[PDB]
Amino acid sequence: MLFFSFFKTLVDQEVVVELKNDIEIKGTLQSVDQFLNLKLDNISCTDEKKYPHLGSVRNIFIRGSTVRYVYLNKNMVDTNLLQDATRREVMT
Amino acid sequence: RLETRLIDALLIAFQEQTNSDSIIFKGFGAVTVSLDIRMKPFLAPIVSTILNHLKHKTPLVRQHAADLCAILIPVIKNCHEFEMLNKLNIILYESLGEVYPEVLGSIINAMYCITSVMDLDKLQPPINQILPTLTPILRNKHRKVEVNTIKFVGLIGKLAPTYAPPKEWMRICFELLELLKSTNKEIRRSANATFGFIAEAIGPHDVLVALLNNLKVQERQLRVCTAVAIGIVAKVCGPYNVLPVIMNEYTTPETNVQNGVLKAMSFMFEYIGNMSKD
Amino acid sequence: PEILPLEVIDKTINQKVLIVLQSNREFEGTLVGFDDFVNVILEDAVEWLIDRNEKVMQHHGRMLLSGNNIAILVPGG
Amino acid sequence: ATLKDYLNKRVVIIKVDGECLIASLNGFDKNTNLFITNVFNRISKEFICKAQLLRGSEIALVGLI
Amino acid sequence: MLPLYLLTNAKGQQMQIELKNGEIIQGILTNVDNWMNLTLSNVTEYSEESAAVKLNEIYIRGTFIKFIKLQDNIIDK
Amino acid sequence: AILDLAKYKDSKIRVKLMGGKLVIGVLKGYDQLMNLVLDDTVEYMNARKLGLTVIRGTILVSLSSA
Amino acid sequence: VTTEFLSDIIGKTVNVKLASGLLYSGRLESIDGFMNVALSSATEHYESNNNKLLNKFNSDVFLRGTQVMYISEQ
Amino acid sequence: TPLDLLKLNLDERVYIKLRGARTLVGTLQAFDSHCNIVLSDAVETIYQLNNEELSESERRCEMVFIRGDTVTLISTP
Repeated sequence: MLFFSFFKTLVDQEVVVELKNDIEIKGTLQSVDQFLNLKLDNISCTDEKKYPHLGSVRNIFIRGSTVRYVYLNKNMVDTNLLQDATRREVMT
Repeated sequence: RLETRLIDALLIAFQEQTNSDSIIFKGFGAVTVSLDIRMKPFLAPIVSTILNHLKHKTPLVRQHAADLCAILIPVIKNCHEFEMLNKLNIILYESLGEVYPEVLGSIINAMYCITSVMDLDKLQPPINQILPTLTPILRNKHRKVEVNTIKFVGLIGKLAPTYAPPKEWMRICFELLELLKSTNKEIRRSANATFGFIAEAIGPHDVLVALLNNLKVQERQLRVCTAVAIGIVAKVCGPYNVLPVIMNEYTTPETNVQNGVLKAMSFMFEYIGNMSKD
Repeated sequence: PEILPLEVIDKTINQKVLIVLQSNREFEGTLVGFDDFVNVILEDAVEWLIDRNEKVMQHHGRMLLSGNNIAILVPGG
Repeated sequence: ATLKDYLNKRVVIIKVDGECLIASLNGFDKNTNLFITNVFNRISKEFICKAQLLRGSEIALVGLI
Repeated sequence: MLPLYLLTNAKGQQMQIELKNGEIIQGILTNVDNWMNLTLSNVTEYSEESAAVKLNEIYIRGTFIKFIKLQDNIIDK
Repeated sequence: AILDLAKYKDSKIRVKLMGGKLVIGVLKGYDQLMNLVLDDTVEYMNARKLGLTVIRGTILVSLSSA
Repeated sequence: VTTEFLSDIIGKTVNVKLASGLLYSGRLESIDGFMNVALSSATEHYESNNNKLLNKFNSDVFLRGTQVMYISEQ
Repeated sequence: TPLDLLKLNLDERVYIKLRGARTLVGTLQAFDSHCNIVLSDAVETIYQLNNEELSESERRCEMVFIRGDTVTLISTP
């Protein structure tokens, strides 16, 4: 449940998503789910080569299982919040 | 060959016993002490049967399972099977909410043997999680539990005072101060010794006010056994800390305080032998 | 008269078992124990890689092989 | 998170193997299992199926064109 | 409608399954479960799409399916 | 279950596994989880002869006749 | 039975192989039902311990459970 | 327990090995039971084998979430 909570506070914030198959997509985080699926609005190309076969498409759904990385800015995340929350979480 | 055959003969003769008697334990314990370093290979399967008998229904067999741990510990440290030491210790910890007082006493006894020998840092539960589980056991009445616990609590006062926070040691100083109503002696004697261990830990003045409030009480054992503890708190933490608090308490107009403050001063002058001059 | 797989594995306890992963690698040893998820305990395992096959290692003592990767169990090696 | 806004619309699908599809999305189940109509190969522009069911284990991305 | 409901009512129709290994299975659907495991009769399996073994009945685990091509008849059926 | 394994007891079955293994054996036993007990088991990788094998149902991909 | 093992070897020296072939040799402080492993004084080797030492971690090593092929004593 | 001894080094420097010869070094911000991670001030090293030769690439990020399913190892660098 923790990372869902994390991703919710990132709504309306630009993020870069790297999928396992070497695809990179920049976009505004419009929506998040429990498995960390993402809906990105106003799609754009970060890398020339890695970026897939789109164009007119400006709104995408990304399957959470397929992501390797979600690149953020240090100002998009309160570290101490994250830390204390991880400390709270139970893993059994 | 006989060293192997002897131990197989004992384990057997240990594990079919019916009546409770000391002879098997002293015997199986006078063998181990003699050959101790040679015992190493035989020490794996023996400890397996202790862990097997601590699961057994008849409560006698759980006594003898734990009674034979208290014997093997000084053998084991020589052996170095510390992981087992931490394996026995946890298994003795999870059993420490047993019903039968005869059995619960002897588990604490084995806990006390593991604790003294082992590195303080190492113990598994560890210590800071153990001690708050004992404080409700001091109120267990009976005796085998009271005695074997008071020796375990006082052990931690010596070896690791810094773990439980001082408000926890004060929860014990009240539970002991109620506990020396007991009819037994060795109880009353060990209860007084562990005020020294607590007074060294936390501080004398927090503890004395607990004791001097108890001299008002009528019943004689309580006033004498507080008067001893004030003597013990004096020796351990120094008489200069105790003495003006006792000389003030002497002013109270009740008579029982005024003897209990004179009796406390008797004890504290024989415990600090030579000092006394100051 | 139904034959249950887990009963078959139960019978091969204390015997030699071959355990074949979904990859080439295999473990041959004495079947000590197993659970409902088909995790397996082996005693003195020979770990193999299969095609010339190179024997990866000779275990001593007890191995817990994750049933997550196990495709086949062969009783008595 | 939901593919609700895409129903009955044309969509681009990028598979995990980097393959590309174009189709009308008619149904979706929980795993991103798709029910698709008039499917084509994006690169190939080659007609694949009038009706097809596509497993979510295959999907990496679905885009609303 | 949901993929699964769609399958459950395509019972008795012809369909073509592509597996994760590339094998193609053409057959008539006889049963579906909640995990999309199939059973088909009148089966023809191919090693790859290029194409041929005829089988009476086949079971396919759902986790192994890339896609299932349905008959164009599907929507009305 | 959707496949009735009872009708296959004492017949020769073909079982494709995850990671590209093939196994043809005689079906002796089964469970609700699709664990099988094969006899005269031949694992095709071209040919390998195991005997009485237990196949894990979790990795099973396909199952036909032989 | 597998659980009895997990508590039987805690504090012992183990080899933990992953899917990839990589093998970790250390002292096993901890274990979890998901097969997650904690080791201390761990080294990484490829396939066999006799092969070239690839890394020696002075610090504690957490190996992910989904990835472990075996945990075995020496 | 191994998942608790990971909280031990929250706000401490960590090394993470991932599937595909990837390495990440960062300060540990957040984690779950899935191994999912958040690292701040991180650098990712990628070992690629192209033209029969080995090169290592780099990638810096001030804050990164890492899907836990590719995670193989977690220690200190």
